[PDB]
Amino acid sequence: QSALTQPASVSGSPGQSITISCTGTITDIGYYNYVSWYQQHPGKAPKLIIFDVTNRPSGVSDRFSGSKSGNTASLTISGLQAEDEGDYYCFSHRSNNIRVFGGGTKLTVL
Amino acid sequence: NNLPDTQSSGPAHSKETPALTAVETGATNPLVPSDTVQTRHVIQKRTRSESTVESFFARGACVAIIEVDNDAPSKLFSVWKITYKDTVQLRRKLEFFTYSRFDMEFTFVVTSNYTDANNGHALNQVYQIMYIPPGAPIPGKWNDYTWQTSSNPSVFYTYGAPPARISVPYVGIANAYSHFYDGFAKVPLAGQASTEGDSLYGAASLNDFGSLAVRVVNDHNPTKLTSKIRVYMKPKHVRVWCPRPPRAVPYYGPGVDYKDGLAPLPGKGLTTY
Amino acid sequence: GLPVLNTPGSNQYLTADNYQSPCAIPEFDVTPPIDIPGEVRNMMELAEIDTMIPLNLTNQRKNTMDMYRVELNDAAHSDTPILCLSLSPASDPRLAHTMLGEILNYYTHWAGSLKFTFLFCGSMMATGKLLVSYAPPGAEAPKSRKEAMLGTHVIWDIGLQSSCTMVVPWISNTTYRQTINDSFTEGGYISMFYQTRVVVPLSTPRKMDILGFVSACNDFSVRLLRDTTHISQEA
Amino acid sequence: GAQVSSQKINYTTINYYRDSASNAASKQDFAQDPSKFTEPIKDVLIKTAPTLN
Amino acid sequence: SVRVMQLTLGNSTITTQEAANSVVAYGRWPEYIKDSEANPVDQPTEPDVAACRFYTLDTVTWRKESRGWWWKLPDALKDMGLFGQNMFYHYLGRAGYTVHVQCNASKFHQGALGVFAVPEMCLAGDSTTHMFTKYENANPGEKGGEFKGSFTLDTNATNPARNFCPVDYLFGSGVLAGNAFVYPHQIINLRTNNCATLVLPYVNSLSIDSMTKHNNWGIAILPLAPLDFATESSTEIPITLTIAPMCCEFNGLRNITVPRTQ
Amino acid sequence: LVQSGAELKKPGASVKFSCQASGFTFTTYDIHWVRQAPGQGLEWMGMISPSRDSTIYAQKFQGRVTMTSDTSTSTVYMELTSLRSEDTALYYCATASRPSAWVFRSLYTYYYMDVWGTGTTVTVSS
Ligand SMILES: CCCCCCCCCCCCCCCC(=O)O
Repeated sequence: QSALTQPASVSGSPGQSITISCTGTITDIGYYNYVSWYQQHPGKAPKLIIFDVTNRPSGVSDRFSGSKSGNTASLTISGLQAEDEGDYYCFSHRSNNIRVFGGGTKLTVL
Repeated sequence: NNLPDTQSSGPAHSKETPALTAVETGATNPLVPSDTVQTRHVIQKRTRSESTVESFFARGACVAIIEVDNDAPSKLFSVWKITYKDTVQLRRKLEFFTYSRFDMEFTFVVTSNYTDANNGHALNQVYQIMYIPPGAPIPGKWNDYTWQTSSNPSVFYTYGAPPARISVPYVGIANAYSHFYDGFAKVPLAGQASTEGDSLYGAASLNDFGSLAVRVVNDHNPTKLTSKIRVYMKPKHVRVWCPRPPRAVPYYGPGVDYKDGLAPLPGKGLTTY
Repeated sequence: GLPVLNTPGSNQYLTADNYQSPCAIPEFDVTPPIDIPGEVRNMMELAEIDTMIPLNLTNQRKNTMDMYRVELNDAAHSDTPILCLSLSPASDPRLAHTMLGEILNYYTHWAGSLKFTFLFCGSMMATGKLLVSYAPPGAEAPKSRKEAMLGTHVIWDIGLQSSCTMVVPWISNTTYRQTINDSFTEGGYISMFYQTRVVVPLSTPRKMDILGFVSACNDFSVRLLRDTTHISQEA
Repeated sequence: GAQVSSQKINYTTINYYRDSASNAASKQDFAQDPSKFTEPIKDVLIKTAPTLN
Repeated sequence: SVRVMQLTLGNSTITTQEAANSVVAYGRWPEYIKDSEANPVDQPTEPDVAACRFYTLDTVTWRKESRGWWWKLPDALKDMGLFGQNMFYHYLGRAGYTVHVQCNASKFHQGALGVFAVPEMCLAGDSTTHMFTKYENANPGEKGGEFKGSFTLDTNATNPARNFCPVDYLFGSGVLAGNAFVYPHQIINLRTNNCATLVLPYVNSLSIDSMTKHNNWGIAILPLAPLDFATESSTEIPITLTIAPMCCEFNGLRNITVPRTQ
Repeated sequence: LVQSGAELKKPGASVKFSCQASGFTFTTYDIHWVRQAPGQGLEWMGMISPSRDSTIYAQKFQGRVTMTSDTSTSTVYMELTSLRSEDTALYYCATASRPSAWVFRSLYTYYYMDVWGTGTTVTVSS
């Protein structure tokens, strides 16, 4: 598996709600609570949007939310706006003490 | 309790041969010094009271070190999943046996310190140690609604007090605590994909006993204070049920895995004393 | 209120105390116990099990399965020893990592007799005789059969019953011994010698193995709990 | 309703809580049974008899 | 005399003439669930002679260079007749075992095997990732698995093996192999006995358990002394393992679980 | 404050990255290295911990990379011993300073990466 699986692209209209999944395996998402999400725009350094599961850094708006379902995790953006267009990366911790990023998801606003 | 007395023995010349035996049977040859040498009568006053399993386990062992801060909004609350497996000593003592059943006496030793010089001084802090049973909600912030603790047990500790103490009963869903579990949580079935049915080896329940959530109840002082809560775990009313050899190489993870320290014995010659 | 006076030792935490404490899960319905086989009530029940000794321990043999095998052969008779041991069962490296020695490293003081049980793993056509000796301390450790036969010894005849037990008797100046390799409470010397030789016919292997076992007797006891040096945890 | 037990001269214990997990450990029940690990044999051996193998 | 023994369990009979005295593990014969210990409410099936009989596992070859062998119970009987069918048709199952190991050699051979019965015989993995061994390697069936002389990390990150790597002096679990004698055991020493018999009760922290998920007993056979023979080229002798489940009862009948393989 | 050293090009040969941070974050926090090929996404490269002189490398690059520290000037270095054409990527220096609430093992705090540097493009072509 190595890298965590993500859908390549997700599309949504303004004001709708989207869910971006991140499916790993039993040794990263299914074992640890150390699952995080990042947001990246072109040319920019990535911005942390979710750090623990269900928990947001200060300054991140309340329309970003996430949850675990065992071996897979999700990021929900509710009431989509045009500034949310960008690339979203899943992140997790493996039990051999390596860290692993997801494959990314280009979210585009219709 | 008393040991058997050493009985007096004369010289033997007999068909009875207690020295010869058969370790192929799996029986230990149950000899005394009376069977192989001449012995005098000795009334024995030693006892095995300190070698009982209750005496073997009646000590408090440090199991976790929970860091927490009092700070201007970095770690304002901390959660620790309850396990003995991350400290090696109580783990090795428990892993002498396969199954166990005990009541448990938690003890919390709290220490705190300043972390900067300039920004004044602080009043006495109050610490909340909330038990989260598995399925109760984990806090997202230090001032979340989860700290209302309507059904969760919760120790409030004042700094400078004696260490807080909690008894919990035998909470296991089985009839004994399983130190070792030769199995899986799920069986992968034919026709399932590679993303389904996988589970960790030896894992059993992934959240067996829940977690402890630690916060400082006070508002922030202008200086950052950092506190460490040390959790001390002492078994009582202990019963144990299937003896195992003790661990010889360093521990690696929650399971029985090893990678390093695989040469535990030193070099000594065959005929040197 | 009742007039009370706080004694010294108030508000301490002693890690071996026996006090009562409040319960965080009151009125809990405990799962009832079942009769699982094998219940241990004393750790000295486990010390009485015969447990194989890493006797050999040389540089080509340590930390392999060859550490347990001592090699005999059908060579001509000599009074040089086969194996040697000190009676320091928690601090001799041959004896420390036995189950007896692992229980003993959790304790500071030990007393009682020991059983040393040796198993001959050669052919049925191979027969021989052996001298297993125990020398109480205070003398030069026995380097020949002629010295060791003055001590406590058993003559083993290797016949149909493949195993022999040498009971090391409890001979000590002190009621207990220190477990930390101190010369005041040293236990003495254990060694094994050929008496005659192992005689082997034709079309039979000439090299043979002997495996050793250690266990405690019913007069054995320990009395001061302590942490081991065998386990550690890096940062 | 106190419990008086000999220390080896007496000492007194009173349990103050309803939960049995709250109790102190007793200085008691020193019994042992080593035969199930050291002699777990179907036909009972006698140590002076020939243990054939 | 004690060397000669006959075991009869449900139209299977084992006779031996050079037995050591058999081991009943922890002094406890196998037994059915008493009413004071029953967890499930449904009526158990007790297959009796259709399941409580000796099955012969596949023969392994002892060599001078060989390291040792291991099996899991009830996993090694998952294809053995109506016991395997009752195991895969029911959620919960419980059985004791009579374990018979057969290894015959001449009076001019030498060597000794320690046969160990281990409750909850966990085995160490092959990689830096903890607890990562898959079901298909931890439940190998009647072919069992082999101990190894040394530890070896799996360096493959793309297609990891997810296997066991049981080191023989570390007994697969990080404990000294000489200290494995506190488990119920017999020794097949070739000059005295040619067979070993261990009767194992059902040992668990529950009165009944999911047999497809969990293995109660492991059988480990280690050469304590290596096999040797006077011929200058080589030698091999067979080892046969014959197991009868005992006091079988099963609860929770449903459709058949077919587990994933290879 | 996190600074990243320049941008580079050469085929074949070794390349040394440099990242300098503030003294407090150098004293307390671990530094993580992340690379990103154009349009292909983030790849973790490893960790250097100047608080306890320890380092971890990712399994794709474990033979190739090496991290060091410069304690008198709060600087860490990342050296790739050889270069391939797939290594044409934007590279990131990151500081882990957002603490997890969950205790790592039972004795340590776990930190997520939340401060990211300006970065360094390296291209490997003739
Ligand atoms: C306020 C403090 C509350 C503490 C709650 C403690 C939860 C129960 C912990 C039991 C630990 C049992 C250890 C044995 C586990 C096993 O090896 O199966």
